[PDB]
Amino acid sequence: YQEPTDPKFPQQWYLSGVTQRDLNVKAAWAQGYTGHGIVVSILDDGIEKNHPDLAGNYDPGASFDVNDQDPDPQPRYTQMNDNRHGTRCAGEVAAVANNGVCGVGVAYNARIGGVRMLDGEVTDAVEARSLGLNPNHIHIYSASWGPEDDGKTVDGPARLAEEAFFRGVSQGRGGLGSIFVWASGNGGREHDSCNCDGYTNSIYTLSISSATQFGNVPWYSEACSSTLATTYSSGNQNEKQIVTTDLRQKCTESHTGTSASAPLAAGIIALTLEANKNLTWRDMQHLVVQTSKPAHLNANDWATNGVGRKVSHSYGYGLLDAGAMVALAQNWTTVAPQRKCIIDILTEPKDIGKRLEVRKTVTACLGEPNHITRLEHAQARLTLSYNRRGDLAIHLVSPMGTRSTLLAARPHDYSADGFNDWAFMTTHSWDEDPSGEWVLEIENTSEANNYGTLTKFTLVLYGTASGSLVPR
Ligand SMILES: C/C(=N\NC(N)=[NH2+])c1cc(N)cc(/C(C)=N/NC(N)=[NH2+])c1
Ligand SMILES: *[C@@H]1O[C@H](CO)[C@@H](O)[C@H](O)[C@H]1NC(C)=O
Ligand SMILES: [Ca+2]
Ligand SMILES: [Ca+2]
Ligand SMILES: [Ca+2]
Ligand SMILES: [Cl-]
Ligand code: NA
Ligand code: NA
Ligand code: NA
Ligand code: NA
Repeated sequence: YQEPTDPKFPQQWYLSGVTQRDLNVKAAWAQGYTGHGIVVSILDDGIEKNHPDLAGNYDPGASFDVNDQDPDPQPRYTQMNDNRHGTRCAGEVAAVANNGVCGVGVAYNARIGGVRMLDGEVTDAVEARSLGLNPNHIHIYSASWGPEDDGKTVDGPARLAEEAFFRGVSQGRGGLGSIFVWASGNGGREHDSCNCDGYTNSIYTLSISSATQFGNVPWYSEACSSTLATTYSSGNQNEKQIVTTDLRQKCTESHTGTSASAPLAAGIIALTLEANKNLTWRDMQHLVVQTSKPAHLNANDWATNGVGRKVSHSYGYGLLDAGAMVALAQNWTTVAPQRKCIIDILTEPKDIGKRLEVRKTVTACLGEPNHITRLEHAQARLTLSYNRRGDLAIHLVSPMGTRSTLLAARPHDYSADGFNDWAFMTTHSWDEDPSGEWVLEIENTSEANNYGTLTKFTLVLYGTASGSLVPR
């Protein structure tokens, strides 16, 4: 194997780096994995299918125009070049290699399509028809859209889009499950907290945050417990950015934000799926948990969980490591079927006031077919009233002592509407035994005399009862 000769490949520091601050993609390429046979689709504003660095890998079967209801996802050209984003994301995954044009994709022999679905009124039906496009042909979907990143919205998929997620992971990809790769948000400046985004907060999406070139948390990042891992993206003006295909058959060195991180992850997942085409949607999340790397990512909240893995709310389990992903995939044993243990916690409503703590010792469905000794995702599904939602901070502590932030204070969230069975999700107790005492903390972070009531707390545990590794 010879590394790409493309003119901008040297500028793709997050791939071609020689200084341990990269995604370790060359190591996967050298193992023989480049994305051959894998199909990725970018759900965004369209794809310039005739781009000189995309045409060779373009797949009409991975593509559709939901906004105009036709097969052709070509972007709408405007003098502001508004509809360039999907083309930029597509090139991150699968720009052609060794062709004298721009740089390369992470999975530069994968097939790449795009769904034109953001350039219009984005309804529940539009989202559902995009997520559910050709699910026995497309393996991996990449998306970075969702509710406004204003730091005051709580919203997620409505009914059709949620049904698309459950159909995708259940029957998609021959029953192995569609892999939905998602950006965790861009609301950092607004102090947004990304479990309030039901798309990234879903267990069915493999959620990705960003790190800057120097290993820091970028200005736009949102912290939350639902994030799984990290890829490099943009930062300050001394830090390099993402280099990829641009609208009008050009090449950009200034692709930015968490929306540039999700496509890089989708490309790494494509290499991993080439290494083992039988991986399920849950297998893929397990591989990410086991192989991602905290080293040299700076955050003040790195904490060791119950099985010895370091986790951060900014970074999840750390930076994706493509070489490690493809190596571990090859002989991976399929995880056992997913169990779900439902524990209704409260016997009476609880006044929140200044601070509320709810402690409950659980057996995690001991003696039942849904007995879980090996956690994957956990949710605290909360229904509560409060007079100013953004003054609340919410934490959940597992029996092993792992403190997951379910909600950080959001200064712009003045809503009086509370949470209506909102399923705050954490990945930070993955592989822990969930038997024992769980603790829910709700606190008023302001000096104001705020008031409200917690009326429902359902602890929902997902996972299995076999196959644990020795703790890290
Ligand atoms: C709000 C949002 N993401 N929010 C989130 N991820 N929580 C987002 C992200 C990106 N990349 C595009 C659009 C567009 C062009 N939306 N265009 C439309 N709705 N017509 C919205
Ligand atoms: C895929 O995994 C399932 C479950 O372990 C197994 O039954 C099946 O034989 C595997 N298929 C291939 C082609 O490896
Ligand atoms: Ca069209
Ligand atoms: Ca190229
Ligand atoms: Ca957000
Ligand atoms: Cl479920
Ligand atoms: Na909506
Ligand atoms: Na919605
Ligand atoms: Na997710
Ligand atoms: Na710990």
